[PDB]
Amino acid sequence: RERMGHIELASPTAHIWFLKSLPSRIGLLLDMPLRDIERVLYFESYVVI
Amino acid sequence: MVYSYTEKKRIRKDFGKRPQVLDVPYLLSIQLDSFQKFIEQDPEGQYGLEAAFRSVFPIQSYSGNSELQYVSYRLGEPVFDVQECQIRGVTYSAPLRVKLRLVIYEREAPEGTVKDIKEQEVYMGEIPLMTDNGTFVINGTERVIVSQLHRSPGVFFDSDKGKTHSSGKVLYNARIIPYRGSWLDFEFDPKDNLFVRIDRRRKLPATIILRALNYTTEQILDLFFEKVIFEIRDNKLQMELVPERLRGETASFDIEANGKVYVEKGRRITARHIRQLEKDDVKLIEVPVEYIAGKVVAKDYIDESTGELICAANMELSLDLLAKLSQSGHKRIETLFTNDLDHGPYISETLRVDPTNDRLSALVEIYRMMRPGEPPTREAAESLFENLFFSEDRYDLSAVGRMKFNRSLLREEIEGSGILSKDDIIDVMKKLIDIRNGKGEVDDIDHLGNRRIRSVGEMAENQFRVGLVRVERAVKERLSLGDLDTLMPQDMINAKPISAAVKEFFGSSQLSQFMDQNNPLSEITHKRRISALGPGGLTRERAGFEVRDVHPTHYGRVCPIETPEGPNIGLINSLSVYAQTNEYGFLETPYRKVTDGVVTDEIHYLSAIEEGNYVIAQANSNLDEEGHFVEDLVTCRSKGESSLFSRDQVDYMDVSTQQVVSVGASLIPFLEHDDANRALMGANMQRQAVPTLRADKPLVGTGMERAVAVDSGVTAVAKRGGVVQYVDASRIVIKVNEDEMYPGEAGIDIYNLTKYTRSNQNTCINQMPCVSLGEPVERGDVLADGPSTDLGELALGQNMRVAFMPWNGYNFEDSILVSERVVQEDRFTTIHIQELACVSRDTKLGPEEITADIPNVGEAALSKLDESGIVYIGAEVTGGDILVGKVTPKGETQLTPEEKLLRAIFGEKASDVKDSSLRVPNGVSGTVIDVQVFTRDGVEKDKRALEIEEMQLKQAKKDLSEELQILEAGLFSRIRAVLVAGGVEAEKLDKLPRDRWLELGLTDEEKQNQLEQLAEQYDELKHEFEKKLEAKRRKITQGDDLAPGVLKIVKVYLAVKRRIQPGDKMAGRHGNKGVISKINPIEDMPYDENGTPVDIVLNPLGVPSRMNIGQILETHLGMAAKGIGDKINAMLKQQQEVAKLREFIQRAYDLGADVRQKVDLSTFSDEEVMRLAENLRKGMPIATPVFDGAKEAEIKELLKLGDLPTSGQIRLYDGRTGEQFERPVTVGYMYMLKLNHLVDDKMHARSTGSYSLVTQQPLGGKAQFGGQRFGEMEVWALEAYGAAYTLQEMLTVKSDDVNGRTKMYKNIVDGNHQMEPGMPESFNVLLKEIRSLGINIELEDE
Amino acid sequence: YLFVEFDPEVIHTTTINATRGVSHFVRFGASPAIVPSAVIHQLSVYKPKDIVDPA
Amino acid sequence: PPDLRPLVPLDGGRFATSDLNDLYRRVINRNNRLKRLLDLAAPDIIVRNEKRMLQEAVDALLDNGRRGRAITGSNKRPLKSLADMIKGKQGRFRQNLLGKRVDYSGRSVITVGPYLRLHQCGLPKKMALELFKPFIYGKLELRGLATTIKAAKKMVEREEAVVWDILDEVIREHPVLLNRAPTLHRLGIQAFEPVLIEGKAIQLHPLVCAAYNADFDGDQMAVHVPLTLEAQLEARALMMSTNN
Amino acid sequence: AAQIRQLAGMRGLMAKPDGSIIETPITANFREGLNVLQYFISTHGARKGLADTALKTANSGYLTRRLVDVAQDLVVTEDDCGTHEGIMMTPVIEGGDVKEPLRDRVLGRVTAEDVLKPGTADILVPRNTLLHEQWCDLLEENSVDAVKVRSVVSCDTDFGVCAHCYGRDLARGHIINKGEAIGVIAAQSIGEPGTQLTMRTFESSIQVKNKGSIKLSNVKSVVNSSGKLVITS
DNA sequence: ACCACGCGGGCGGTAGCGTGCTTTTTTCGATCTTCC
DNA sequence: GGAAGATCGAAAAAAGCACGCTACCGCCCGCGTGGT
RNA sequence: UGGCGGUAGCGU
Ligand SMILES: [Zn+2]
Repeated sequence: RERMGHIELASPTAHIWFLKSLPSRIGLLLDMPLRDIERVLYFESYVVI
Repeated sequence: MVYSYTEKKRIRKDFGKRPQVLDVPYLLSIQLDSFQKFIEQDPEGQYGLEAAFRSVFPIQSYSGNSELQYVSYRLGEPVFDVQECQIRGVTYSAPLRVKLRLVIYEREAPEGTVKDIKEQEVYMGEIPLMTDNGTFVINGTERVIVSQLHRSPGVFFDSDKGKTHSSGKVLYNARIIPYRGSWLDFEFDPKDNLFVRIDRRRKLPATIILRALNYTTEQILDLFFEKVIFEIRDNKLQMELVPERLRGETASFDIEANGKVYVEKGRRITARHIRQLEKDDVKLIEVPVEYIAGKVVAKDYIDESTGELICAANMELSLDLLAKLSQSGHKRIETLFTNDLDHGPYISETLRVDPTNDRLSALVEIYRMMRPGEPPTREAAESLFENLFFSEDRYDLSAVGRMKFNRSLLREEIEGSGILSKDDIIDVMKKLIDIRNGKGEVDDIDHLGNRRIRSVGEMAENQFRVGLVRVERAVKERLSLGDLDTLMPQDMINAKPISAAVKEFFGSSQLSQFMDQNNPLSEITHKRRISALGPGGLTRERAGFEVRDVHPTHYGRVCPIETPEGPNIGLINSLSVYAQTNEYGFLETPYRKVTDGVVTDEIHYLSAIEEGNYVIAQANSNLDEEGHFVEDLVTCRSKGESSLFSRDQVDYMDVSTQQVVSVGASLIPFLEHDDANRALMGANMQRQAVPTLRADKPLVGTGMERAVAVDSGVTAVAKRGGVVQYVDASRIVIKVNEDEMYPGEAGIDIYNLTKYTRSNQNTCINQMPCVSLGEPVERGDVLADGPSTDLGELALGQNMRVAFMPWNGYNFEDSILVSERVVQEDRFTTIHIQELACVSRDTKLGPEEITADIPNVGEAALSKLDESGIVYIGAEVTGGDILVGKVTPKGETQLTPEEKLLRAIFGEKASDVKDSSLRVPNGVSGTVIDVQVFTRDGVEKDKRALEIEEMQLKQAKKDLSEELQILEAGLFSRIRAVLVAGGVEAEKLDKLPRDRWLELGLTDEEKQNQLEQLAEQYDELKHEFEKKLEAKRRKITQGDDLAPGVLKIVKVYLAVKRRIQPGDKMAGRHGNKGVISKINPIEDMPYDENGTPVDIVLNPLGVPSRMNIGQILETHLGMAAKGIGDKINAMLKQQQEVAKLREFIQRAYDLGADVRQKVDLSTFSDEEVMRLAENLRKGMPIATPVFDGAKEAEIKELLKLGDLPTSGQIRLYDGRTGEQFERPVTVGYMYMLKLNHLVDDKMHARSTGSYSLVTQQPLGGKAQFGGQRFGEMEVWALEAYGAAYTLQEMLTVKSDDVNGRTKMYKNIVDGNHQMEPGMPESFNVLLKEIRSLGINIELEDE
Repeated sequence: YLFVEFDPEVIHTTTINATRGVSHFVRFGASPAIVPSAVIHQLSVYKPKDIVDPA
Repeated sequence: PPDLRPLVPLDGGRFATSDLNDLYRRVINRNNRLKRLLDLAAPDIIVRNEKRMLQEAVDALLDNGRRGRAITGSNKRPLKSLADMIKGKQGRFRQNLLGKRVDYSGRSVITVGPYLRLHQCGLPKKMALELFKPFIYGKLELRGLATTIKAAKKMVEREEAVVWDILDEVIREHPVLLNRAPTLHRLGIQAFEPVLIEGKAIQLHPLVCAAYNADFDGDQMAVHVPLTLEAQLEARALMMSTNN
Repeated sequence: AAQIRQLAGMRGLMAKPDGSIIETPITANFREGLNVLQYFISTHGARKGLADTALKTANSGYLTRRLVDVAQDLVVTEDDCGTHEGIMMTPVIEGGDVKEPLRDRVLGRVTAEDVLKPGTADILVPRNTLLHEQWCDLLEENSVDAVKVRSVVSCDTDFGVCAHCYGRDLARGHIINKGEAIGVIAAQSIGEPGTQLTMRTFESSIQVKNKGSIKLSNVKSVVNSSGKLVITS
């Protein structure tokens, strides 16, 4: 009832609690619109670093 | 009138003044007829499976050579009847076999003539059949499909109250609702434009669809707006003028025709000016140049010299544009007539807002809105738009939908096409514009004329259509893929989708509800129920105040009284007594036509919409001879309101006073003296009555009990008249009359009465024979009474002596005091049947078997079991006893020599087989009454199943032997007569057996010919009966189908005799309810002068508060009836002559005030009078109509007929003290009912039981033996008291602290009341849950 | 995964989406993704490899 | 942990699978497929699609239905994700933390006892026997009638006269809590002194009905038993009917 | 009176579901017989009431839950704030009828400051006294209407409230104890009568009905030609 | 023909499925309006 | 004097919809395979 | 002896 497992994801995935719960935490931190974050996360538009 | 045979036994006195004109129709006719329309063969394809087949078939593949067509459909004979399906648990259904023709055309032939044809019958699943009682048998369970109240297809206009924009401006909307397709909506906006929405998607300008309908801008402008012509005359550009167009506008210029100034510039126009203009007949007038600039140009104009469009369609004109048009040479222009009062420019504004320019742009925009993310192409957009509304396969408007669409648009063609057209959309938009302008009114959604009733047949047809189209596409793919020459229809189609859809609809649908079986009234109410809940209907939470209200159109169709209280208020209703469903689906009511001031006996069925046009008088209207109204002014309902009207303006009259109320509400006597809430709750509660040990007729009734009893299938009804040849508690064999003989049959019919069969609510169903041996019977008479039925009359309760007075606080606030005599006489004792099932399956280690030998159990436990391993029938069992012994292999098996050798050695192979025997649940006691064994094929049958099969075969053989005995007696009489016609041989024939009679022969003549012919007929009949018996035996021995894995099922029925006790819920028929407080001794209850004690004492304090006066009147009437019965019994005890009995009964029956019922005892043959008096010895039943019942004067006269006080109150003496009571109390006989809420059934108490395996909390529910739940408000209330230690004990020690639970238990056992807090497990579960969510949460120690 | 070459104006994307066996278009955003011809050309010939993935 | 997502046997050779296990299986399968395709040198489009599918699977596992289409199981209903059964009326906060089922509790209909005192309530003998089972066992062990817990179990089951005397003695002044289902204010739950009565219905004081908002139309009431000295004194002093 | 009047007298006018009053009332007694039309008319009100109760129970429960949440963590944690600021309490009178007098409004409460006798500059009650029945009677004997009383909203104690600033326990004669969960009690008291409420959606001069002097507040006015005063505020 | 499992995922389709609440919070076309 | 901050209403997304209790039903992957 | 969904009912 106490031991917990872990899964090593092949690629990083964002947490929707900080992404879709208005206001978006990633969008607020990076000062970008929520739809830009949604597009880059769901593989729509390249983002410059 | 000639009374029926069952009625002559006990005639109920009727107190109805009004003479009935129309008899009560069949209650279940809403259901049965509907199912007929689903299964009857239809010559035209609009109802039943034929319509679905014609809609689906035929089919053409991508290659035109192949085709499949449907010829006819046939419903196969069901394998088992209702009883066999009920007992065996199989679903009652019939095969559906359809004739299909596969036609392969000649591919080489360009014209595609027929080349090959293959016709064959294919089975496409089992369609469940519905019993004659109006119910369905699905998976061995009784289920009922309730009707659905849904919005009718068509065009509906609505207008919100202006709260959307919050200024009072209303936003109109028009919704087109097809039966199957895409909902269409046209909506207004605060800017006064039109927007079109499809399937509640993003709004689009309304002109987009018009442009997509091949309508140009100028065509739309001409169609939606009238035009005014301005022509270039000699000067000032005179225009054709209509005076009515000038109403409501200020005269911006002087008006003058024929040199007469009607009004000058700057003055408002008056109505007198308009009339003067009309009189002058002005057709031409002068126009200022600036006046035209205000208007807009409708038709685009081009000039050949310029070559460019000077003006376009639909924009505001100006002075420069006017000058350009004038110099271009054009002389005639056409402009819009825009009047903000009556003709708003909504279409022009929408077109200006609309960004589309042509058909292609509008189609592209429509496609983009419809299917976002797809590449907009011309052909795809065209196909999508065509299929959206103009394709019969996709968009389908029902016949009722077309009728409503045409009626709302005022078109005179009721019939029409089932798809939308451009004219329909244009008319809808025009009507919406007219509604916005002011002409016309919006429709009412709550109107009963806009709501339709969908029965079981329509939903079944829809599900069948869904399955049919699924199989249609599947067969299209299969035919395209498969080889045409060798393809056979049987393997061509797959019945899995259609059968699955039908099964899901019949079993798991929201409206396919478990039918209740508390009493026949409850079943009748459940069958005749309309529920707005279901697919495509209102939800419980999202209902609203408006829908739950009673619309005035509910009069006569939906009763306002009987409706569930609580969440399901206003959403579930019951049909009225005379209500019925139209062919379209709307409810209609009977009415009597009134012509020339007289009320004719002809009736007309008026629907909801047609009712409003005419004016109808109330049912309770006094009528003299010839039908004239005694009063000059009569109350009437003309248009949703009640008002006084003159005598000769009436057009219709209500058929009866019971029209408004439903069957359940009509059963309550003295309903007009009951409050609406009390009557509602009483009608709802009557369905919860439980049948008692002995059915007791209601002393005070409404006369509808006979109809409810007969219509329900609980009681046996004689199909054909005759005499009762054999009467028995088990079966009744009746020899039918010579007049009603069906040709070529023995002439006897056998009814097998059901006995002690468990109902849906665990209630016993008992049918008791009513007729005696030799008693003639007629068609429609009751042969055996069902549960809660007496002499063919429904009886849900018992008549009890009730006195209204407080008694030492034991009647505090609706509590009921019950005398011990009630328990002694078993008046309300009930029987409950419970089912216990034991399953023997095939486990991985080895299959389990039922055996008497069980590990480590005493011989006392196994004493109740038989050798086979099943408890004996009729053996009393209690909690913990083993009804059936089952053992499961475990650990090791397949070692028989050790098992034989070590059958009792100290190893005992205890681990090899572990006990899994079914045990009686704790707290359950009763007597085993029935054992059923179901075994799958290929498994050896136990001896108990053999005995059950032998009993069934014995019953079937007895029935067949009775039939064969009758037939052979007739045939042997025939052969004896034939022989007598030849050689009489009388003396030796009397000494010779009948089969030696067959052995004997005569000389060669026609007599020998007919003798051998009769012998051939005899042996043929014997062979046929042998075949019938063999078929019955084969049906009996046919194996039962079980679930994959289980190889045997044992079902045990336990009978419990529950007696009355404190805490049981009791109530009457007027909504007065309570719980038994104390079983008082017989010597404690108050007694009258004669010393007879009362049975029930009720608190008077509940009468004035709830305003249910009807119970008091019923009590008085019951007292009068019991006095009449007492007089009859007294004159029967003296052995008085039949003449005195006849005189007294005639005097009692003739009492009243012009009652419709007349009873003549002179035609009773002086013998049925004795039987009637014997039946009336207990009391005289009285039929009191719902709204036409007896008055106070009649009740007082009936009381005065007996030796009873007229006031209805007598003098009582206290039982304990014997002292006189200060004031007289109200005593009488009242009908009391026992509800299905038993105190012992509500018992539940747990100290330490099982806990949940995920949250470590105690379980919930009586069955699972779980503790009560401490809700949030309980915690808040504890906190308000300042409770801290108690709250901690509730939250941690008693529920979640696993270590704390054990520590506390060991402390209490040790006698120490010490508490350890520990830590709740649910908090740890929450912590782990949050941790797994990627969020850190930990307990900070420091 | 299956690569399909066709003209949308000849056969619409909805028809392909409704084809038996095909589950759904591999779409990024509202519009379906377009595979560049270079990827198809490089995957057509030398993409297969003799290296055994399941060990 | 697996215990938080148990696989309850169905007693028919099948296992009932919780939504969390199915979501975890989906995520594991998607991640394994992504790893396999990454090891296969798949083109960019396929890798991007697989990564998007993995992101969507993780999204459904963490909070189903938050974005796009909610993942539905065999019941054609959205799966109860990790966050689905944390919030809401059915979540752990409002179903297993603020309110929880408790032991030593019973429930039955209520009748009117005119002879009862203001501080007394009528309790059925069966409820007294069942609810006070540990107290009866302790008293029986103390008196020496039974030597083990099992003997006390048999004695209580057999309904001996000594068992009834022990029950009478042990609940002589042990307060019990009576509560109605719609506990609007604090008066909805009150302490009372039990009095042994026959039958099967709890007898209630007529005077306290007005404060209880209690109806003898078949209403049901629940009874709880405090089982420590602190709780007993607390019910006697702060929650007794004579103190309100 | 209404129920007995309906039993023995006429039922009176009835209202349609839209709220309008029907012209023809029910002139039939419950003792007498009501025809079908009268019963059908009367069923509307009963259905409306039943639906209102059914759809109002849930709203009342939700409101009670919100109220008990918003004040769940409020308990008495002090004996005296020492603040000299309190709310200004006077009896409430609406129109020509007195709604609530001062005595019932300030019963079981402590004054924020010593209230002086009107017009004599003499203290009538101590600064920090609890106004029980005797104090209220003495206050009303001297014709006192305006009292400054300590209120919970002005309680200076942080992370809770003080015993004095709250007032009487309202269930015992003594003052509120220390540690009582006043927030839950208050929320339950407010939310309990929610069922009694209803969710149903449904002059040119001043008149004096008593004898007494006339006083004006926030007034600037002028005399007209006839001498009658007209207000300019 | 049944018995058992094993990788996947909305479904069946050569498309489209929905269709009677209220309140709060967020974002954005579009003005607007004020001015950098 | 055409752009940038204000905003303004209009549209879109999200959350909640009283508690206890009782009974019944149905369901507890799902279809496409692989050896026999 | 575990839950989910639907239906119906009891008490407010
Ligand atoms: Zn303070």
